[PDB]
Amino acid sequence: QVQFKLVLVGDGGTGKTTFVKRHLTGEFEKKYVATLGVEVHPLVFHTNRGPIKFNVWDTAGQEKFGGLRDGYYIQAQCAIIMFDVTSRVTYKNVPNWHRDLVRVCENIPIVLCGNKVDIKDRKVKAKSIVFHRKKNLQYYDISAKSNYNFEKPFLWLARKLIGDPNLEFVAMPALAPPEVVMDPALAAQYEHDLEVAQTTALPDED
Amino acid sequence: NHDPQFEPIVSLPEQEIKTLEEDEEELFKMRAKLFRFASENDLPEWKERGTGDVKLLKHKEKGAIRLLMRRDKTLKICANHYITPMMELKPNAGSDRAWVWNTHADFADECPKPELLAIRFLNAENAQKFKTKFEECRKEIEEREK
Amino acid sequence: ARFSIEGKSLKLDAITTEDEKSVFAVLLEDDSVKEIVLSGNTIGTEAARWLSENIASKKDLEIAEFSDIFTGRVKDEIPEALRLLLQALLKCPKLHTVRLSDNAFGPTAQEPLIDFLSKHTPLEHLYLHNNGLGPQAGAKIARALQELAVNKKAKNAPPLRSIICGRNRLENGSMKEWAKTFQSHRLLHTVKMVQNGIRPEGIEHLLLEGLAYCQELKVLDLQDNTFTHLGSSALAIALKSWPNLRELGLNDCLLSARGAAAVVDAFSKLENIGLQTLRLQYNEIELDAVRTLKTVIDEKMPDLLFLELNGNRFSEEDDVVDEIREVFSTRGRGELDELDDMEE
Ligand SMILES: Nc1nc2c(ncn2[C@@H]2O[C@H](COP(=O)(O)OP(=O)(O)NP(=O)(O)O)[C@@H](O)[C@H]2O)c(=O)[nH]1
Ligand SMILES: [Mg+2]
Repeated sequence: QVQFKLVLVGDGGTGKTTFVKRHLTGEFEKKYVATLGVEVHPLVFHTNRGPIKFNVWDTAGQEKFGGLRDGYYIQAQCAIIMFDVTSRVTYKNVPNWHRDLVRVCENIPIVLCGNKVDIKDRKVKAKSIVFHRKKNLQYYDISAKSNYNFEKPFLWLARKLIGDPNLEFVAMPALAPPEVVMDPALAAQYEHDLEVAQTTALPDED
Repeated sequence: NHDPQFEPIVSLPEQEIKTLEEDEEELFKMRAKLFRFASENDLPEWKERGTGDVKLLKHKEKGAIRLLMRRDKTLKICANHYITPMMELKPNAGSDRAWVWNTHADFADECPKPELLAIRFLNAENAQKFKTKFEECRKEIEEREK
Repeated sequence: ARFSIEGKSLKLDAITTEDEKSVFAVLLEDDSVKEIVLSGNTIGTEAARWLSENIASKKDLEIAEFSDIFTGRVKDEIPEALRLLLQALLKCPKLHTVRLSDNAFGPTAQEPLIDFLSKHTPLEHLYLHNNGLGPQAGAKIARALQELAVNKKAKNAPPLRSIICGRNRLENGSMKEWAKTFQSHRLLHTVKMVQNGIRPEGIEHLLLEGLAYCQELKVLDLQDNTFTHLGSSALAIALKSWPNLRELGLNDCLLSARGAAAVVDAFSKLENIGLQTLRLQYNEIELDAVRTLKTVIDEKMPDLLFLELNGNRFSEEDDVVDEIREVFSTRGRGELDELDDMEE
């Protein structure tokens, strides 16, 4: 069971947390609730070379770049720098995040993500992006909301770390579910909720 | 750049993973979007749980039948539970392509957890093809024990 | 009368040893301190508690720089510590300036904030920049500030002069409430609500229902939001309400070509323009509007010291560029920026 410490970095409100949430739940959180300090979230993926786990360190975007946030970087093995395609300021800050990073990690795989490509009024067009050329980074347009390219970052990183340009995600063992017997005092009050659900409409996004 | 180059951190042998779905069956398979329901939020809401192929499977060595769904691209499981006798598909308010049910133990996270799901299909005609198939699988299972 | 441990990168967990305490020696022997600066360090809860006791004694304190003091602190500590600190500040009668920027707050720490901002009548300059408030807490902060106006009036307190609140994703969601806040403080001089995800309907409301009532406004920066034609027309209608405007920052606002033309047209109708700095980068502004702006600046903006047009939709080589430079040259005062990134 292989493990990789990945540092998730970027300005506030860019989608770092919403991104991680989708990968470990499938949901799309629409409420912005700032992250304090750092929150470590484990994500595993099954590949043709076995299961690998990324311990993602979702960091806070309000903390100034500096030696005070070295603990997050120390012993990292990869990283993701995020910015919002609808905010030029957010983009102008990338160079600062990518620097604070290499200051302690040096040479490690890093992918730059332009999030929110689903929004119409785009400011930072894919053409403009060049930073990845000067800094040897991989770039990706993504949308935690539509899922556009949402799995590329983890896939690219895995290939660089593992060393297989053709590594790919696969199945996932589908173990057998638990028994499920009971019924006595357990029954009844169930249908109470089942209604509270067959009534609440579903977010028509399709 | 065109393609950054790095030295591998680890060396992992080629490997063959089992789906744990070989002693399978596969009565039904169809694209769809699944929904998880609220939680301890107190703000009853439908959170997306995954988009992909739902599948019904009966065991050959036994009679057990279950629902199994995996997300696109990532292939993570987003629903995996047995179909019990006391399980249906009550419709969801409006709509005509959505069913909602209960499960005392979903194992999508390889951790036993009660769940109140809901799955949508492209056409209301597909919702029926799934509903009909689900109904009979539930029937066969009801007969099963005794 | 000045205590500071700026940029010392201290990891302050408790402040109990003889050392540690020495660090704050000056803060202890001098009750005459007028300014306290804690930026560049990480304050834990216990240390916050020790500092609160010692900060409430500073009765002549005028400025408190508490920006960037919680890096590495989790939701387990920040709310507590913040409560202790702001509790001590309420006890300082001369504290007119407070900076709380660059601290991960969000809803999870809105309690202390809401409490403080609604009862500290001495306040005149507020810096709540880059705090991750969000539209929910942002609306609550806005309401807290409305309270402040009422409590200020009941104590003949000085007006609020500055509100620096950007990079908080206030979004469209909290603009009904913010508009109301600006209605409560019509003697504001500086307001900057930069990069908040506010969209057209948002900007439209904020302008016509909010800032438009602040007749004394001097500095206004709404950089990096989204105006488009809707917000642009709102800006055009509002300009005549700020007779003493000196700085107008609209960089990265996607004013749109038609919108920019409308704004330039607005400036054209104003009289006695004392504008000194005009920022219009990346707005899709086209050559035609730039032409008229040049002549409006020549005939009506005699105090203009800075202009910014980089990133727009016109050639760095066009004639107007030289004509503009000519105006500033002839005056011996003026300044255009480097047009090294024109769009299209
Ligand atoms: N439309 C759209 N909004 C998105 C997308 N992904 C994230 N968001 C929105 O962005 C907002 C903030 O996202 P969040 O993950 O909380 O930001 P963060 O990067 O974690 N910020 P912080 O450093 O303060 O913790 C939320 O309102 C979320 O719904 C996207 O692709 N498109
Ligand atoms: Mg976050």
